[PDB]
Amino acid sequence: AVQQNKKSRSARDMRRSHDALESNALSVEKSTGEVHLRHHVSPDGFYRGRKVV
Amino acid sequence: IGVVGRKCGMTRIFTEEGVSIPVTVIEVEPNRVTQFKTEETDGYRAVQVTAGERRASRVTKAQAGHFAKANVAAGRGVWEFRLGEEQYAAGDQITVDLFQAGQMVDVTGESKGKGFAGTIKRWNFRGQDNTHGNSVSHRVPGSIGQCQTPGRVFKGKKMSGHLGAERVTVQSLEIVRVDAERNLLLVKGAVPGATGGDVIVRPAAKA
Amino acid sequence: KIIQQIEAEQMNKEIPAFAPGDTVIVQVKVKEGDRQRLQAFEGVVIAKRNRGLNSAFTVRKISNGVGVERTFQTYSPIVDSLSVKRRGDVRKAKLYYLRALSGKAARIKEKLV
Amino acid sequence: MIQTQSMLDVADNSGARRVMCIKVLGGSHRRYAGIGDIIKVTVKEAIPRGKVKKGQVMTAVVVRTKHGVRRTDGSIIRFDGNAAVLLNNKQEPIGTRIFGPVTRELRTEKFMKIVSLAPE
Amino acid sequence: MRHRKSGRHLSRTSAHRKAMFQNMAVSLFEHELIKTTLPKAKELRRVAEPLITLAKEDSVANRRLAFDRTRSKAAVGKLFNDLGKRYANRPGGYLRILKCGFRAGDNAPMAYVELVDR
RNA sequence: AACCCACUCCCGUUGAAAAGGUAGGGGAUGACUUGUGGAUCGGAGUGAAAGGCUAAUCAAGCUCGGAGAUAGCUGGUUCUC
RNA sequence: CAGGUGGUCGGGUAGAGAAUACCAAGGCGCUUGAGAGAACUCGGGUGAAGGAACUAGGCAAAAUGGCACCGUAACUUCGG
RNA sequence: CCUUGUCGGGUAAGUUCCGACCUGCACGAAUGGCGUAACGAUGGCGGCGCUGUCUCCACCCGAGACUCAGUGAAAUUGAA
RNA sequence: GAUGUCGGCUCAUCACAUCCUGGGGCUGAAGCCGGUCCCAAGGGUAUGGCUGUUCGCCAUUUAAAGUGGUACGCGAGCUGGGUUUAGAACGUCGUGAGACAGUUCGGUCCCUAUCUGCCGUGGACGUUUGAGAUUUGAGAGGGGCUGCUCCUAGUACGAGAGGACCGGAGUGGACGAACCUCUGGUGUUCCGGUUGUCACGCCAGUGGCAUUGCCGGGUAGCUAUGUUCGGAAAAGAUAACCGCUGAAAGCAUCUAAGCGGGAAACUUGCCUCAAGAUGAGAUCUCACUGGGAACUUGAUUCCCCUGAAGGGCCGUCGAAGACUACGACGUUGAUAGGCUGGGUGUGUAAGCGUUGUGAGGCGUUGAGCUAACCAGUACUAAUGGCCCGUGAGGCUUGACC
Ligand SMILES: [Mg+2]
Ligand SMILES: [Mg+2]
Ligand SMILES: [Mg+2]
Ligand SMILES: [Mg+2]
Ligand SMILES: [Mg+2]
Ligand SMILES: [Mg+2]
Ligand SMILES: [Mg+2]
Ligand SMILES: [Mg+2]
Ligand SMILES: [Mg+2]
Ligand SMILES: [Mg+2]
Ligand SMILES: [Mg+2]
Ligand SMILES: [Mg+2]
Ligand SMILES: [Mg+2]
Ligand SMILES: [Mg+2]
Ligand SMILES: [Mg+2]
Ligand SMILES: [Mg+2]
Ligand SMILES: [Mg+2]
Ligand SMILES: [Mg+2]
Ligand SMILES: [Mg+2]
Ligand SMILES: [Mg+2]
Ligand SMILES: [Mg+2]
Ligand SMILES: [Mg+2]
Ligand SMILES: [Mg+2]
Ligand SMILES: [Mg+2]
Ligand SMILES: [Mg+2]
Ligand SMILES: [Mg+2]
Ligand SMILES: [Mg+2]
Ligand SMILES: [Mg+2]
Repeated sequence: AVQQNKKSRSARDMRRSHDALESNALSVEKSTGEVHLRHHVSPDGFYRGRKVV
Repeated sequence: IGVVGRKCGMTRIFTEEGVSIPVTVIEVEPNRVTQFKTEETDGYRAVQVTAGERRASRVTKAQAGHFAKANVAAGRGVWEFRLGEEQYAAGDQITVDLFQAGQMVDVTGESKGKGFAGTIKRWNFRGQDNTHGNSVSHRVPGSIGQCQTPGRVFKGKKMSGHLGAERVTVQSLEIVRVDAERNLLLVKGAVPGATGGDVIVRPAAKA
Repeated sequence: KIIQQIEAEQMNKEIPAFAPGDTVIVQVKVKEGDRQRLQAFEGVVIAKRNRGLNSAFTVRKISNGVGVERTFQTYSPIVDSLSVKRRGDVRKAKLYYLRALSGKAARIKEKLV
Repeated sequence: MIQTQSMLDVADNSGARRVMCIKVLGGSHRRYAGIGDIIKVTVKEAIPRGKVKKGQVMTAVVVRTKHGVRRTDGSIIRFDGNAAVLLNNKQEPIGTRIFGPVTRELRTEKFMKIVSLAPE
Repeated sequence: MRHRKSGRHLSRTSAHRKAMFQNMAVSLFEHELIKTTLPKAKELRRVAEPLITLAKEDSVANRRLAFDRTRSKAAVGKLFNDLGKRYANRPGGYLRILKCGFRAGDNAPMAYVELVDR
């Protein structure tokens, strides 16, 4: 179906109040001091102080 | 009062006469008393009850101190039973000794949850046809309300969603056997919830 | 194991070793008229479960020109005796194909003696 | 037998050869009828000369069915083919002899005749 | 409803799902390291491990049974000769899964599957 | 079966498609099907005849002029005291 | 752009066959993917006991379907 | 039209179907009248088999739907 | 400048002028049965043949197969059987085009839900220092149905026929909830049979594709056709009704005062949610006890040091689940995967050796394989990491050394 009246700025912006981002699962490698996602192989290829690739 | 145990699957036992008695085996750890809520300090009267085997790393310091007033070293969960008149000390042990043969009981517990159920499954609605010209609608709900002057949909309308794990109680199930050695209760009938769950056993008031 | 352990107490030896395709005879208790008696039910076994206490077999009999198949519980005290009169090779677990064959076509072969 | 418009033969000598259920007696709307339950049948195919004519409304009791009868146990007697026994205006049988087996779950105070007359 | 049902469809039919793990194992037993998707790696450990366990007993019947499900001469040769003897005293756990970021084109959680000793 | 046609259910209806698709269906040596070229045109042609077809438009097309047709009928008609 | 577009070559194994099921030569992975595996829709597989009681109507679905032999009724324009 | 006219058959029950009655409002002989084998993607009934059509739906398999990343319309809309 | 018209299916909600069940008055009500009229809406209130039909007539039940409203409920939930646009035909009217609320065949039913409404499930903040856990119940939902047999008793009543009131015991139908112990279904992830064809250098053995190629079975899970349970008992106030004392009106009088009995209705009693019940309730326990400056003084603001109780992130997952949310576990370790012993399902695996010319049979022979089931085991994967959440909890009055 279609609408009978357009939604105003307040009504539109209220809907997208629950639309945010969060990925703060970072961790610092003990050896290389490289930032990486937790429980993930680091971009260089180290996981808990061990080269794997 | 009542007893908290675990559902552990159903079984069957045969008497000497020959009839088959479907049985639900309920494991009961010995239950410790955590509190005795007197009337003067709390209004109503009730007793807390707890099962065991929770690791020390999973209990908060507040709960550890709560289980320190009575030397319980308590475990998972805390349950409370309302009772008429019976004294209980801070540290006590509630076992299956209060039950006997017969002794119809009420068995509660979280039922097995269906993810998101339709109206045919949740409310036992009847479906439309399947061949006689029917359009895509084969299992969907039909009408909701009247045309012009309800002006809306009446609250409490039966619609689809979440045949859930909400608490439900089967009424007046008779106990077949009580084991004071293995700490088991044999209940004649079904028990809500899956095996390995949590179940509450209380004397039946409906009689 | 608690449910696997309760069943062991109800298990008491009542049956011999048998398999599908045998022609067993079963003695079943009859409680009628305030007098207990046995009754002979002879047929051909067509199914078997081996769950433990939840074990059951199905035996097919042709009585008065009418077929009849009776499912029996293995460890019930109603099933008193179980004797094997014939055993033959069928190389299959469930002989449900015999529900259609009646006479000479429904003969159990004999490779096993 | 177990539903309206359910063809079944009869277990009787003076009856027809095939009858059809038309009403399951009992409560408001009984969907099913087991062994030992009264039904209302219509004669669909009669023997060349018996006692019940073709196309007659009679009352019958179900004695066999492929669904089987369930006792207070995990054991069920399951036949292969349905059957019924006709009844008069009163609930006694019409014929004399009964063909095929019957079940001992049926015998009540009111059905001591057909159970005695049938070879089980 | 999925209550205690094991195995994930991955939006593939049964034959594609079988043939995909059959071709993932045969590739894993050539390179000993694969950059694959995490859900595909969580199911690959239920296919390669039975083959590695089967490889610990050399026999004509065992080699034929292995070939029947990982059909490749090179993989059967790699088994029974290098694998199954290296892991002759390791009870289970023949490979590990290490999550590795996300995919570039899509966002698919990738994971490295690596044999435990290499 | 190719080929032609389109009897039935479902899907699709903002579709992959301004008339289709998966299943089933009728003719399939003939009053057949089809490639190339040509003839019949607007109160005029063709029509195993439906008022069907005549470039997605048909109880008489498309385009340009009479023409800004005519409308006793709708709608609209803008600064102040 | 699941549509329309005239004509030639057109292999192997089974099969009467240019049908149908697999392959050779040759060409393709159909220009968004990865997850989980609720309702509901679409295209399908199986079904305890009944067997059209559903419905405006056996609509849809289910079942038969091949080669050899035997045998085949009312009627008939004497072909069927 | 009165009309589900009256009788019979089929079914337990038949405004539908088939065979008769003649009181044919308003049949009728080349706008053809009665019959007719074979032919019908034709209309209306009845029978065998068959079955999820239906009692009453239950499970399972793929494409949707739901979550993540990219691209990204629609009709409607006096203001909320 | 459009409110889609009759029937059918799905889904219901409301009135009582009530069809059954419930409590009563009168009766030309002996009993069993009935007729009529008050109170009562708590729950129920049928399957078919015909017809497009609602309606109606039929055969068979049931305790009963209620009357109406709700656009003669319900097409942005489904059909298009009826009326019904275009084609065709019968009868009648009209010379004719054509017409008939006279008949018969055929005939496209669109929308991805923005805002009210409803079924579910989450995020933010508040409840006055902050957390973990349990909870009273303001209030709202769920349920309420009923037949048939036996004892009282063949007693009362009735010439006889015929036959209870009240009370007690048993097991049935419809409905609802829960669960796989059983009986089945499914179980394209387990084991076998086999047709066509391709392939592994060939024999054997095996694997693709042919709807899972076609099937025979089947673990867990799910499921009903299976297993169990429920409708109450009891208390209070009452409707109709039955009254006791009692005058007004020396009698009488159920009422004016007063005192009772009183039915599925009402309120408790049985089950679930329920302090966003901004009136935000209540018990147990745990955590924080350092300074400096400006400006104003519940004193406010800022700088440093501190970050506890716990929560979140993340990971292994769940009989929890659309996303969430909820439950368990992260080496203080059995949360998931694997491995070893079991159980189940399937059915004598492959290969060795003999009989036969050969298919085939035989020690090989309960062997082999065996998803989701149980027990054990750190072999693998869950990192002695990061972010939130602070530093003693404002002011008045009374008791209180
Ligand atoms: Mg669940
Ligand atoms: Mg459909
Ligand atoms: Mg509407
Ligand atoms: Mg209003
Ligand atoms: Mg035979
Ligand atoms: Mg396939
Ligand atoms: Mg062409
Ligand atoms: Mg064709
Ligand atoms: Mg045109
Ligand atoms: Mg103009
Ligand atoms: Mg002019
Ligand atoms: Mg060819
Ligand atoms: Mg079936
Ligand atoms: Mg069947
Ligand atoms: Mg019908
Ligand atoms: Mg009907
Ligand atoms: Mg059809
Ligand atoms: Mg003519
Ligand atoms: Mg308008
Ligand atoms: Mg009234
Ligand atoms: Mg009440
Ligand atoms: Mg209406
Ligand atoms: Mg529609
Ligand atoms: Mg016309
Ligand atoms: Mg070979
Ligand atoms: Mg291929
Ligand atoms: Mg509070
Ligand atoms: Mg801490």
